[PDB]
Amino acid sequence: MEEVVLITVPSEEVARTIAKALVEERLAACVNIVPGLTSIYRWQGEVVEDQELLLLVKTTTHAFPKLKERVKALHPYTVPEIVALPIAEGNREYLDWLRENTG
Amino acid sequence: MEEVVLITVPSEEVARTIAKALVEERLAACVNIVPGLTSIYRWQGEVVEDQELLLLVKTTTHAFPKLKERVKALHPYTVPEIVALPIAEGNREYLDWLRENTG
Amino acid sequence: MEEVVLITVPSEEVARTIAKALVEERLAACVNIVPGLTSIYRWQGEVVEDQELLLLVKTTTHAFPKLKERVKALHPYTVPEIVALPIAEGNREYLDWLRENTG
Ligand SMILES: [Cl-]
Ligand SMILES: [Cl-]
Ligand SMILES: [Cl-]
Ligand SMILES: [Cl-]
Ligand SMILES: [Cl-]
Ligand SMILES: [Cl-]
Ligand SMILES: [Cl-]
Ligand SMILES: [Cl-]
Ligand SMILES: [Cl-]
Ligand SMILES: [Cl-]
Ligand SMILES: [Cl-]
Ligand SMILES: [Cl-]
Ligand code: NA
Ligand code: NA
Ligand code: NA
Ligand code: NA
Ligand code: NA
Ligand code: NA
Repeated sequence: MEEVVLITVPSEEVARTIAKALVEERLAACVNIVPGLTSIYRWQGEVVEDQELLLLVKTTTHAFPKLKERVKALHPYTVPEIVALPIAEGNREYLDWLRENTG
Repeated sequence: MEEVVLITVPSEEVARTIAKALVEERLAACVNIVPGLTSIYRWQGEVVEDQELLLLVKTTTHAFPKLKERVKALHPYTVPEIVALPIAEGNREYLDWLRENTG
Repeated sequence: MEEVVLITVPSEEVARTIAKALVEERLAACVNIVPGLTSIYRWQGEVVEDQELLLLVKTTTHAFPKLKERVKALHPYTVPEIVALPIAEGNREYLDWLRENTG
């Protein structure tokens, strides 16, 4: 039920705006921003490159639907990367804090 | 059964101490330290920020209970982030090495 | 079915070569390169250290077998780290793009 959601963004500005918005709105309890990424992906049968930052979002499956909505709104690109990885287990007290602070 | 455990820490000092302790004690076969994170989380109905490093720990569900104990002991904060993500599949020889070196 | 595959490499050179090769060959739709990692692992009952970069690969279980083959070929080390984490859910349009561009 708890999840670590990955989202990449084009700038520190967007990274912080999204991280703050998600935590403020209780759609996530914690968000880690990892700067300096190089992203290589396919677009129109063409391999392109971009500079990005990674957001690691600690949330839940119940908040995810709302999280996607808020992210698509704040994110500048039409089809933003938003993928959730399941949390199999962890520090019990940490996960409780995670649920306790997510809506 | 094999897992990638995420742990964030406040300094390079703690990052290295925990990484070394886990590998030395065979509670993990490998630990990756990613520096330069910005963390934004909720605390007392207040969105706060911190500078951290991320540890990506390659371990197993059997070692996890012991890993949590050692991490809570070494980690300076009371409720440290310790979340395990399940490994669905991977390089067979790598995963064997992972189990072979984890207790 | 969709997965986020983690791979660590010894240099930016290898990181880019593998990222490009996987996307070009439609074995992945996107690859993120995170530089500056410190890796601590066990080798011959000895805890060693290395400088690496992390590749976060967006792919599928159907492409994984082929991905492993290509990675082992391009990667300079015999037993490279290749671990897949399952994607529980995500931006539907993003995941479709992911499958649509992976073979
Ligand atoms: Cl950056
Ligand atoms: Cl496309
Ligand atoms: Cl660049
Ligand atoms: Cl994106
Ligand atoms: Cl740092
Ligand atoms: Cl709190
Ligand atoms: Cl700062
Ligand atoms: Cl913490
Ligand atoms: Cl580097
Ligand atoms: Cl070994
Ligand atoms: Cl170094
Ligand atoms: Cl390796
Ligand atoms: Na991206
Ligand atoms: Na850009
Ligand atoms: Na943290
Ligand atoms: Na701090
Ligand atoms: Na490695
Ligand atoms: Na090296």
